[PDB]
Amino acid sequence: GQWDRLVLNTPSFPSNYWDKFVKRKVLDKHGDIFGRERIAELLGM
Amino acid sequence: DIVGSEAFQDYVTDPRGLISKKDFQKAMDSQKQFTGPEIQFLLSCSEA
Repeated sequence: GQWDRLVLNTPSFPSNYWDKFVKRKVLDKHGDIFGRERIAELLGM
Repeated sequence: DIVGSEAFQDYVTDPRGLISKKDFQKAMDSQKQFTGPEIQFLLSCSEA
């Protein structure tokens, strides 16, 4: 787990797993209760 | 559960935690689990 914090900032996280929207999928589900400016930092939107 | 969340720490400014009613109205409107007319009934349940 802990080693994987290093990636979420990156602009190419779904490099080869189909998707490329998961990001925009979790700026919505768990994203309104939390800071919709706070999470979008954590991923780097 | 709303009052323990991390969203309310982006609205408390006073050292005694005395959130103003003008700020709490936008606060529960931000965390949008509530409904429209219910959040002003909650205003009248507090003390000014």
